[PDB]
Amino acid sequence: SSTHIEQFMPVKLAQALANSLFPELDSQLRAGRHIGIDDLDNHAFLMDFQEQLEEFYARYNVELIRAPEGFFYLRPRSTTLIPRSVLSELDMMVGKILCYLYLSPERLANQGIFTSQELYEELISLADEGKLMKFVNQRSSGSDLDKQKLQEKVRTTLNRLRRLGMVYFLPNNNNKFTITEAVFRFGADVRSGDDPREIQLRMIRDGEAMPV
Amino acid sequence: FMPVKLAQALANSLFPELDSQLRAGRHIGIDDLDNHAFLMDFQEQLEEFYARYNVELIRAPEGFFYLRPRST
Amino acid sequence: AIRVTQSDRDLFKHLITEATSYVSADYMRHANERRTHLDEALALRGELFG
Amino acid sequence: LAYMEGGALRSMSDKALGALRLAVADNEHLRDALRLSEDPKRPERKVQFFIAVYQHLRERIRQDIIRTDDPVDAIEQMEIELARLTEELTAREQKLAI
Amino acid sequence: MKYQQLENLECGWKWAYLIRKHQEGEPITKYIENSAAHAAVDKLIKLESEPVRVLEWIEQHMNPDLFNRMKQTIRARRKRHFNAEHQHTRKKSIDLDFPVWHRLSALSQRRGNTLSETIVQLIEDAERKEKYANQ
Amino acid sequence: MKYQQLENLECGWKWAYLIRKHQEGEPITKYIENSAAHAAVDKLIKLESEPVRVLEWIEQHMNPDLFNRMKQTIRARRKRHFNAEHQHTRKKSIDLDFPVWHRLSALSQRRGNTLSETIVQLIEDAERKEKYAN
DNA sequence: CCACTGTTACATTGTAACGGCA
DNA sequence: TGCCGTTACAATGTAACAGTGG
DNA sequence: ATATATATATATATATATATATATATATAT
DNA sequence: ATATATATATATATATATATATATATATAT
Repeated sequence: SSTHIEQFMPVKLAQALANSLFPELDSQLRAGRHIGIDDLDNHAFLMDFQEQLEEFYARYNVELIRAPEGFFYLRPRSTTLIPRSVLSELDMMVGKILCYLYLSPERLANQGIFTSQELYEELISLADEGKLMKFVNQRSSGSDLDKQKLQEKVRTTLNRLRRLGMVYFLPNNNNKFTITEAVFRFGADVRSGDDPREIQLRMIRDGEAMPV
Repeated sequence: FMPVKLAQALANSLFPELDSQLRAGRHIGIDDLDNHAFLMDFQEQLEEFYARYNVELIRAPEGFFYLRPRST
Repeated sequence: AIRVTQSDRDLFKHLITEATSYVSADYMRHANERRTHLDEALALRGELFG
Repeated sequence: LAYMEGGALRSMSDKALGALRLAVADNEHLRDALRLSEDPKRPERKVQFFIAVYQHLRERIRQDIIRTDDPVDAIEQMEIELARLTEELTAREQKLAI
Repeated sequence: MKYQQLENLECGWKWAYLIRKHQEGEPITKYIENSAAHAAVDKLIKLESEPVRVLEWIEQHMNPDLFNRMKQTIRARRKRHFNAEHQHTRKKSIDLDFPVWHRLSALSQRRGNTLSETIVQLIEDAERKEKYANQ
Repeated sequence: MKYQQLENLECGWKWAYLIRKHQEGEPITKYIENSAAHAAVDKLIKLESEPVRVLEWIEQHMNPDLFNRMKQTIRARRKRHFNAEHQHTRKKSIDLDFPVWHRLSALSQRRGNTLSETIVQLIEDAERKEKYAN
């Protein structure tokens, strides 16, 4: 009959969109924030009405995607109604390193709580110090001023990732943080045991990762 | 539940583009005939929908619509 | 977790037992009447031939 | 059941259907299959519905360790898990009291 | 009693009959007031998955008119359901033109036997002619 | 064309048939999405008392696979409606036990006649046999 | 007696398959 | 071919008659 | 013929939720 | 190195719903 919700929208989708949690979750998602198991309320909300939200967001030409690790996010399409952006290469370095720390048992004593200094030390341990520094400044040759510049850049990238939900600052401390499973996306190019050059094409075709 | 007319307005195929442009701060005037008519018709419900975001859907005296963010 | 797992176990048990009870009974019935009808039919066939 | 006669089989099938009606009201397509299974001209329908029931409980498995997709097999693993959770609950309530 | 009465089946039949009658627009309820009738119908709807309570809903709100039609329809449905098992007990529905049916019914009422019996006698006379032609 | 078709009658027939099918659960519309199907069904429901627009509704939202069934149902409805005026043109429906029906259909298929023609011929032969004996 | 059951003879609506005809 | 009459069913609902046992 | 119990209306003030304004930390960019 | 933008937290005032206690008129036991 008329004046009846099923005329325009499914009942469960309307119930989900009328829930008190919908607005904060939608604003965060459109901002690019990933959702992990830690946000128990938001994660459960996404799980319960997961299908309604993928079909709703499809209207924006963006896929609400749940990675096998269990974290939801948004991937815009080429015809996205919501703009799209790509992380910096330094952001990739810090995200890969963050995934390593999530999987690294040596730092188990930290119990998941990490400081930016430790992250930088691990980054320089695994990466090429000076050749990575080259991107921070084209004229760097190990100068300690440029060293501090790279430290500051790493801190800034860490803050941006915090904005993306890959990392949480502690309820009182902004100098310490706890990693989230979302960081696993930084390894999507290696989660499959195949040739790297074919997986990169598969991902870029899927829209997962553009090149630089 | 949800208001019925609010569901009708949200379901309308014009809603995604208009919503994106509003959340981007764009002002919808009389020139955008379809969007302006849609907002005119469904203002009573979009005001509540965007007040759920602690934002105000304002129709200026000139007529154009826009979103004013609150402190929250 | 305990509540959810207990509910799941009870539901599985009840569904499985009731479905088996519902189906196997009629299956055995149909089998028994099939045997009986075959037995009945043989005698008619034998008499008819002569 | 081979010994009994048709009347008892019919009666117990009716009782099983009565239990099912309560046990199936939540589901829509499974309930519809149960309803269709009632036609006497097509006994095979019954079996189909039975399959559906399995085809239902297969998807209700929670995580990988309980993926003994044979539903009758998952019961033992689930009972083991209930017993385990009982011990953890005892420990946890002791901890909360202290 | 020739046909076994099954409670959980006849109850479902009765519930389906009531719902069908209501959706056809008939006043299954005994209430003339709109509100009580609507409430009783709503309760009956809730009773979908509990056929056992349908007998009680009948005893509380069923229209007094419907006892005869109810007891007729469920009886016929039971007979048909039990006869449908085997072909030789089934029934076949056919349509006859008015002149043909008039003659056949007059003949049957003359012989004092059912239509199937009259057809049996007729086809048997024809087959007797065929048999004596064959020998 | 033997029976003249009347729009205000056949359109009411079509509306009643579609409402019956929808109430029975049949998918009336071609829209898989539930929202569009419900909207079209509501349009139909509020469309009562209208031939010229129920026809258009059928043309625009009707399920492709139901066209033939609806057409033949309306054919049968028209024929029955026109034949139900006179007694001699009406049709009488009866139920025959399966063996009797099997034998009668065997005869009808053998002789190429219809059930009515076969029974008429047989009754005439029975009367002729009576006269032969009498 | 009275009630409940089994059975027959319809009606009512829907559907698939033939066959005629533009 | 696609419409249009026509047949032969299927499924369900009812009235009427005949039986049966309490 | 009386006084107490009831129902009604009213102001009091208690609490919640909202919305505003200011201070703070601090992360960016020239 | 510092101007500037942004997010968060707290205090403060508004507006509304609601429970409490009292005042007034009527009903009914004494």
